[PDB]
Amino acid sequence: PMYVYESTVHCTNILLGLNDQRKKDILCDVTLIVERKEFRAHRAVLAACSEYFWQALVGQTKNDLVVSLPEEVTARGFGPLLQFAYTAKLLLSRENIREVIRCAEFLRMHNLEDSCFSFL
Amino acid sequence: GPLGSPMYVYESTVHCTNILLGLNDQRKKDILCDVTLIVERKEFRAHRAVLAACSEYFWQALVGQTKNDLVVSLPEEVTARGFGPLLQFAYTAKLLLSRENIREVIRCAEFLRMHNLEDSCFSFL
Repeated sequence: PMYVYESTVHCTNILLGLNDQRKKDILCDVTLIVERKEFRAHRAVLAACSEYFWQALVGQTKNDLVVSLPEEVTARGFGPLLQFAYTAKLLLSRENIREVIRCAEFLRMHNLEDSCFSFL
Repeated sequence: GPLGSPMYVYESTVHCTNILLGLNDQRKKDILCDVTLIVERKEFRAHRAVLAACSEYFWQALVGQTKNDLVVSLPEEVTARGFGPLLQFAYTAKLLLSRENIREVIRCAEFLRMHNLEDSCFSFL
């Protein structure tokens, strides 16, 4: 007979830990340059999220990997999307909602249109 | 200092699960992994960040490690029979055990100080 445990909190706790690492720049492995701003990340997390980042990061080897995103990607739209990849949460205002949606479109994140948003 | 009320919300209740599923897929394919674990002469590919996030032992072992190629030999306390199901728990949130391996696995979990097991019905003795 088998003993089974399925942790309901585990997946979310790991990502929380990954995000804490990102924020403190611990154990990251890529720097993304987006509109001249540097963003540290775990390539594996980004690739898990988007087929865009998979294609962009799978080949890579260079000791200190640095990847510049093209000009369609702005810092204002990207920051919240990087945060989302880790937290599963977006919380935007009128200043950035347009840019975030447009960025998500460029990065081919399928289900992030106007209609996915609710109000607090 | 945002402009406007940050009131437009989206929260995905599947996202995290989907990320760990992607990570586990990477592990099984050995694509986008970044560390080899040697446990009782057997190799396991993994992601150091993920290990450090699941385990206090791995956090302390790995936090300063910025090398690209990284191989980590675990001590004799860690056996393959004991570690197998824990690495699998780390990447799936699921732990399946039987009478045959429960002790060896629980003991290994204590050594590695694995997280997110306190809500399970396993005693740690």
